[PDB]
Amino acid sequence: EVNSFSGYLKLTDNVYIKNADIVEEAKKVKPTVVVNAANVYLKHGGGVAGALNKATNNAMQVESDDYIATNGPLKVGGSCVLSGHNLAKHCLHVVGPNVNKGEDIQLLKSAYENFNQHEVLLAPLLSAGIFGADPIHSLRVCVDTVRTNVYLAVFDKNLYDKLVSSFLE
Ligand SMILES: CC(C)[C@H](Nc1ncnc2[nH]c(-c3cnc(N4CC(O)C4)nc3)cc12)c1ccc2c(c1)S(=O)(=O)CCC2
Repeated sequence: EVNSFSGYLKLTDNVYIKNADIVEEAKKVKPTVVVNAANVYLKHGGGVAGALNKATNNAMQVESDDYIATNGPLKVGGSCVLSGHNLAKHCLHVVGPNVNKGEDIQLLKSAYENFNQHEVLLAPLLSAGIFGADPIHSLRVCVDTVRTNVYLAVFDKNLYDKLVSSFLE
């Protein structure tokens, strides 16, 4: 079955959310697109990006280095489409702003706008965790910006509950 997402809560007509590890979701669902929470040089050193790269047994990092050699780094708010490897048909590498490193939070809208080139995506909550954005604000920008069908995997039950309660106010 194609894009067999299970156990998500529908927030709006095109945004769904689950308390889940994006890596485990990608292995089970094998979505058409999985979103990576990338940086501009596609160095998948830890967090979500490191976990997705490790699940490809480093094939994602080798492919990423070859893309950067030929094309140069991405811009903050930008993206590129590369292979999904064993996780998906394609991986959409999206660079959200890292507010802990001084990048502008307004670029989070540009980051989510990349999702609209793909009909169905499995994605993390951009710029959350160690990128420093307020995760409730990231969900609001997602809901207001994405018009295609997005399935958000948030690997923390405490944050999942706060996000759903924030949305349903
Ligand atoms: C908010 C937080 C709960 C969320 N975390 C996540 N959300 C969804 N799926 C996830 N899988 C993992 C994971 C991590 N490590 C291992 N590992 C196997 C072993 O080698 C370590 N496996 C899976 C974490 C994760 C989140 C969302 C966005 C961002 C971050 C974190 S970040 O990575 O801090 C910076 C980039 C933006």
